[PDB]
Amino acid sequence: WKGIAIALLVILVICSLIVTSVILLTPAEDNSLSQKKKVTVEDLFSEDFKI
Amino acid sequence: RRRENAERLQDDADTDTAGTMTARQRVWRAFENPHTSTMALVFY
Repeated sequence: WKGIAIALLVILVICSLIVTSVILLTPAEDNSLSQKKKVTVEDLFSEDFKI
Repeated sequence: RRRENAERLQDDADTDTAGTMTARQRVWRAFENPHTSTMALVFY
């Protein structure tokens, strides 16, 4: 009565691996912070922007 | 006393539950009781 439980364990772990795969697959997130300071008032008169 | 002894007699007719062999309803009853077949228990 234990081997049937082993088959149940293997089918449930197959299902769980499917769940983990879809968890890593469907939400293909990407933050891409690109944290650079916004242009301030003095920037137009900063020497860097002095064309 | 008689209703007591009829109470212990009504369930004495539990014989229809005896020997996926008859129809779709057969496998239905098979997984209704999760000890008849290996599929029933694993599903349960």
